[PDB]
Amino acid sequence: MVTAKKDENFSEWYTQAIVRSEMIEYYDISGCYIMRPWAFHIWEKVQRFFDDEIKKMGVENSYFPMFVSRHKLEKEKEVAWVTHYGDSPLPEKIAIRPTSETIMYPAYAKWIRSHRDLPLKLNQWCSVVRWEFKQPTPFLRTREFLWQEGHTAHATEEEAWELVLDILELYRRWYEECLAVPVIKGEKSEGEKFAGGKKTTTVEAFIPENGRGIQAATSHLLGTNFAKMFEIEFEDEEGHKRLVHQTSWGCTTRSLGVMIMTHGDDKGLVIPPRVASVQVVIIPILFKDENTGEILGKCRELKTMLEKADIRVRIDDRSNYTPGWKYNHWEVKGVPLRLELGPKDLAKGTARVVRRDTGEAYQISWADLAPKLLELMEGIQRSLFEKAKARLHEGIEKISTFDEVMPALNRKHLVLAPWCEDPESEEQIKKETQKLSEIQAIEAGAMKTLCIPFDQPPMPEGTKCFYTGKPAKRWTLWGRSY
Amino acid sequence: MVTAKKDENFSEWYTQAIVRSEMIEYYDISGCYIMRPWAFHIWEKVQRFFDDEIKKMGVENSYFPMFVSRHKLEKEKEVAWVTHYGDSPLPEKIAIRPTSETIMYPAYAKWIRSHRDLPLKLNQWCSVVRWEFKQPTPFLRTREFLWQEGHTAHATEEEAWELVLDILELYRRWYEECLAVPVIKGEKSEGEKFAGGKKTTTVEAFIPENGRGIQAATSHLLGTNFAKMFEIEFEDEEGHKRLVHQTSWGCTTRSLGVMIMTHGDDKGLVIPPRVASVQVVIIPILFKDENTGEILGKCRELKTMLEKADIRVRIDDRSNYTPGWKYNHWEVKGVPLRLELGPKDLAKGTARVVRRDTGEAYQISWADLAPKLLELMEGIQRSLFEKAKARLHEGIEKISTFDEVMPALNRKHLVLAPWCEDPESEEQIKKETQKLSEIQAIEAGAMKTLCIPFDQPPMPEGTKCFYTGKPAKRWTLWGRSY
Ligand SMILES: Cc1cc(N2CC[C@@](CO)(C3CC3)C2=O)cc(C(=O)NCc2cc(F)cc(-c3cnn(C)c3)c2)n1
Ligand SMILES: Cc1cc(N2CC[C@@](CO)(C3CC3)C2=O)cc(C(=O)NCc2cc(F)cc(-c3cnn(C)c3)c2)n1
Ligand code: PRO
Ligand code: PRO
Ligand SMILES: O=S([O-])[O-]
Ligand SMILES: O=S([O-])[O-]
Ligand SMILES: [Cl-]
Ligand SMILES: [Cl-]
Ligand SMILES: [Cl-]
Ligand SMILES: [Cl-]
Ligand SMILES: [Cl-]
Ligand SMILES: [Cl-]
Ligand SMILES: [Cl-]
Ligand SMILES: [Cl-]
Ligand SMILES: [Cl-]
Ligand SMILES: [Cl-]
Ligand SMILES: [Cl-]
Ligand SMILES: [Cl-]
Ligand SMILES: [Cl-]
Ligand SMILES: [Cl-]
Ligand SMILES: [Cl-]
Ligand SMILES: [Cl-]
Ligand SMILES: [Cl-]
Ligand SMILES: [Cl-]
Ligand SMILES: [Cl-]
Ligand SMILES: [Cl-]
Ligand SMILES: [Cl-]
Ligand SMILES: [Cl-]
Ligand code: NA
Ligand code: NA
Repeated sequence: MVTAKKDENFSEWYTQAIVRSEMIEYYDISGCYIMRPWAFHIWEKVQRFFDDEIKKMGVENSYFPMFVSRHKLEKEKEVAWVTHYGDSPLPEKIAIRPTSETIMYPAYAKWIRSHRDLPLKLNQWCSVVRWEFKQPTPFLRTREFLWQEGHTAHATEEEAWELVLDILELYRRWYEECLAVPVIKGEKSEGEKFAGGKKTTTVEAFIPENGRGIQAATSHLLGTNFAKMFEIEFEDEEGHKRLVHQTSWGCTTRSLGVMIMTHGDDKGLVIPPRVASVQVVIIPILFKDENTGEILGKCRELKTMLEKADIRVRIDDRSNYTPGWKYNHWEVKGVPLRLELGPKDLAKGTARVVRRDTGEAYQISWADLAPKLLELMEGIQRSLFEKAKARLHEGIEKISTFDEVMPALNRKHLVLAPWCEDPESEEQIKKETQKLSEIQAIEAGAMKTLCIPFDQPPMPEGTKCFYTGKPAKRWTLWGRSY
Repeated sequence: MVTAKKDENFSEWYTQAIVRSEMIEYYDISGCYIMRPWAFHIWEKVQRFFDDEIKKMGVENSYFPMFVSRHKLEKEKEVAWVTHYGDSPLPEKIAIRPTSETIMYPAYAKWIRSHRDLPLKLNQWCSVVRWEFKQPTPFLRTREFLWQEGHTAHATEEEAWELVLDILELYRRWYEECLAVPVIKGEKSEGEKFAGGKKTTTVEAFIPENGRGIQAATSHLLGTNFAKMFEIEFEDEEGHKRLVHQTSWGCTTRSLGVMIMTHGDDKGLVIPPRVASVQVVIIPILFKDENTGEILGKCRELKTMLEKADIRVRIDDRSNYTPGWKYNHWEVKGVPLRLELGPKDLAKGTARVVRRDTGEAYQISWADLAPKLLELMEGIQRSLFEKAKARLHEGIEKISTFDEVMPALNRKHLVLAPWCEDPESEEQIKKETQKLSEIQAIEAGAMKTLCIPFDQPPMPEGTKCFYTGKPAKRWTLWGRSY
């Protein structure tokens, strides 16, 4: 049973919800967590979705080593260094991948010779290690995390860019379609883009309870920069060697954290039906003074009937726990639909169904069960999305000048402001908002750009930048961030 | 095009077959290889097979960290040690997992409380690192390898043992059913079993060209030994705490290497149809003086028709390569069936189909194509298995005394001998066969137990051990090994 309230101590609530639902286990090496099956099933589901999608684009899976030489890694210049095999020292220390550009792109340079070798599209599912000495957050910021990283190479910048955008659309569907989390597509500022890339696009999500934006996933136009560092060139049909144009793109188990925080409530997790490993839990009522065999046999029949409609069903027929215990047990784990069946329902040929998001209950004839539940699941999914979408739009203030920033941040909101996109102005804004935040804390940090949204509201003609007074260039989404 | 002959220089042949088919790429850190998509597709296929199978047994996937503390790892006492994060030294060095017993079993000890928590069945797909200073072999012996490792805990030894055996049967199907490689189920000797386990079972495969057995996969009865080291105990319904009985079991991309060596020929790879990512390659003949649009449209029709029968088809319609080039290109990559379509076939409403294993050609009406190809693929699969099975049984000599050992080993054969199973005798046999091998080499190493087969031939009553003269206990399979 969860006891911390989501709107009071968000940290403790989140810890309780992910521990008591058996999603996370702690580990003696700080910054790493055990991902138990209840969470891993959701990861498997979104991984299957995305893997199918990119296979339709011709992307193929592969596996590159987890180690990279100091030489290949410093060819492009929080990295963990292997230095010893038990007793023996290594002749040269090797790094564990924080990302695989420097591991893969030498191979790319060998494999790409002609324009007929392009496009080259590879992906891998693995973990990477980014070893920060700061305190971790389960799912959101961990020292090891599972991800996928795709890396493509094209004959033209425009083809590479169209791919960047197609992948960003897949990430939007990953979050919005599967996880029911609303996100904002945008471009990262020059100061925040991937090191060595040309243009970094992102989908951004929002955590209302602490007011923070989080980078949900990233799709980079690398252009020819990595091609120059690794000499990845192809021949046209005329014989002139030309640099390939590259992309890389990544998304991680951070997505699970974002789903939990988005949909959970004071009773615990709420899993969108499209990724719940158990969509319907069947709880028979098991009075001592009843035909228990009949009740359980009807539960098995209903399970078969629902699974023919591709509904994922579990029966909890344990005699040693009361139905109230089971109600709370599966609410904590976030199963979206609970189906109750006792002697009265049997005599009436109906079932009682309770939805996890609102607690609304329905009485459904057995004949109508599968089509009704299907409808109900799509209604839960959509409702989880729309409410989250509402909380997103309520969390964003459109402003015009800088003294509107601090009030908006004290309301745990993001700000959408006309910006000149000068990089020096961004670092000045970060340091001033941090100092203003510290001074406020004394009476009881920093705001950064999150993204330059693709969906730009109207820009009146003479509009000026909210911090420098110079001509505004575009609306930019700022806030505190993970 | 492959140029080394499989029966002459096996090493060079194997290197050519896996490089020229685009399965492997080399890497600047010795002992690690890049797994390119042509190989990774096969890994994905066998992973899907095994994952589905163990999900039917109630095993669930998870993910534990790749790091383990020195303390937890030396709790049970080729390990790579992380000692630094860039500049900063680690307070205590951490190891990269060579296996995950010491990572997972503390969590098990926390999670298991009551008999109602058992059985606990977890699996993970990841890589591990076993850092030997010896020279690697692609797929077979690498310093990093992808695998799966499953770890279960049960209330009784007999339940754990039945699980060990069920998994070993899945490994037999992994090799024999999917990869068409024949294997021998057996028990490992006391000297060769998993450190700290009670009984190690294995499936063993055989490489005729060098005479070597290889441990294809492993399923361990751990018993209560790890339960004692990690204090994993459960309460019965009476309240007495009792040690759980455990298993662990593993299988790796070594399986791909074994498939390559088993089925390949002088032209390159031969991929069993059940794991070929391309089962049928359609090669249109494209004379300049023909209706090319018609020919290609019929190839697309045939592709659609075959894929409705769940056949995996690729069309190679590249105009810049001759059909002879394409024939060799897809033979090298081991596609099992090639389908040729030109103007004459079109006018006759037939197609020409050539099978990769024997080169036999067929003329098939379009209407019969899908059922005929299905039949053909099952005939290739079975034939690849049966011939490999024949080469296995020809590679094993049943012997009765020790001076039959060296002749049998010089024929690149394994030996099946009555053994007393004394462990000291095994190490004596290893050292004597090694010395005999070295002395023979001078005129131009060691034989170990491979397994004690489940399928025991008859044991005449007074039979004596082939090395010590004492009463034989069981027939044991010995040979040189990887
Ligand atoms: C799960 C995850 C995802 C991503 N990222 C980054 C890339 C991206 C973005 O979309 C996606 C792959 C492309 C993503 O998901 C980055 C990290 C991460 O930086 N981990 C290290 C770490 C450990 C730690 F204990 C503490 C902190 C820490 C504490 N305070 N601060 C400011 C940091 C950081 N972790
Ligand atoms: C792919 C793979 C599989 C397995 N194993 C072991 C377990 C098993 C068996 O079934 C399965 C998981 C349970 C399996 O597949 C073990 C290795 C391995 O020992 N790697 C290290 C290494 C690297 C290296 F460069 C050279 C050598 C080397 C050279 N000479 N010698 C005598 C060794 C060894 N590698
Ligand atoms: O780490 C990143 O952000 C990029 C995208 C995935 C691979 N490298
Ligand atoms: O390494 C091994 O042999 C066992 C089985 C997989 C996990 N540990
Ligand atoms: O465990 S998988 O996602 O690499
Ligand atoms: O790449 S997967 O097999 O962990
Ligand atoms: Cl938090
Ligand atoms: Cl999987
Ligand atoms: Cl652009
Ligand atoms: Cl949507
Ligand atoms: Cl970034
Ligand atoms: Cl249950
Ligand atoms: Cl209760
Ligand atoms: Cl009821
Ligand atoms: Cl509720
Ligand atoms: Cl755009
Ligand atoms: Cl917006
Ligand atoms: Cl070899
Ligand atoms: Cl996959
Ligand atoms: Cl036994
Ligand atoms: Cl078989
Ligand atoms: Cl072993
Ligand atoms: Cl092709
Ligand atoms: Cl040729
Ligand atoms: Cl022909
Ligand atoms: Cl042939
Ligand atoms: Cl047995
Ligand atoms: Cl045998
Ligand atoms: Na303006
Ligand atoms: Na005997």
